[PDB]
Amino acid sequence: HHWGYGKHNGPEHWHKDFPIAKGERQSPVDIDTHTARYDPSLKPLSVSYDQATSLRILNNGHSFQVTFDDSQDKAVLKGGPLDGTYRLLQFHFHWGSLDGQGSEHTVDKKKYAAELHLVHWNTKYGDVGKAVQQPDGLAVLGIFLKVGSAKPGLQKVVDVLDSIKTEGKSADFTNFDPRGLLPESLDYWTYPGSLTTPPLAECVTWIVLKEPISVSSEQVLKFRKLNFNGEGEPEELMVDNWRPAQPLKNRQIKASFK
Ligand SMILES: C[C@]12CC[C@@H]3c4ccc(OS(N)(=O)=O)cc4CC[C@H]3[C@@H]1CCC2=O
Ligand SMILES: [Zn+2]
Repeated sequence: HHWGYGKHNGPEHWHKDFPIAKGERQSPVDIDTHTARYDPSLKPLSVSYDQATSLRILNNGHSFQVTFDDSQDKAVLKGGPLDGTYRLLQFHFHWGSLDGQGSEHTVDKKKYAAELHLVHWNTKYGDVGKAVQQPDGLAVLGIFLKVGSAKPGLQKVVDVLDSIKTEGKSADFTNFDPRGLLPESLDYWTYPGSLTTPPLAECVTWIVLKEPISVSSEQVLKFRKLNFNGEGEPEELMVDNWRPAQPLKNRQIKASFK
């Protein structure tokens, strides 16, 4: 019906409404670290978030997202494999019912407990709707989460999740600094791919950081208290909101690092 992550509407069903689900550059993928080629021509990523303006936090029935003002070049991604400048629109996460699954990308088949996606769009296309119709329209920065020590910079997010438990709910979420979610290293893998939820548009340059961040069990347990459902519907925990790895097909994953 309306798509989701369950047995009857999950990733294996998505191709019926979105036939590009079986396309040539679908995401996520398994990153086979020994086959990825070091590309010495790849530039360091430029992550310029000093002037980021967060606006809202929202439960959309498939994840939660923190939205940013993308009406000016305040929080931008450039360099790396990218041509031009990409504005930060939002970040969100994918996570599991248990710590051994939850990431969308895998690394030598290893699944992480969660994956953070910072979604940016190419300013040459003017708006994100236009950008999703272009093969170089979006750049998504992907960061793996493992469970161990807490991530202090994530705690402001975790603490408001009680206020957006169900689909439709949102809250003010100003002055959040996404730099507190980044690992030390910007070493990355990159490949051409797609959105990982409907409409699965093949518009994304994926930039996946090698270094995970650590979050605590308590932090990830708060993700797992969210609900896919609307407030007055049967409670169905928002867990396992990840798409599995898709066929690599005629693509090469490049590494920024040796
Ligand atoms: C809202 C949206 C549909 C959903 C699109 C989407 C879907 C999944 C998504 O997640 S992921 N995992 O691919 O980063 C990011 C976005 C950003 C652009 C979003 C689109 C911009 C215009 C539009 O109609
Ligand atoms: Zn995502």
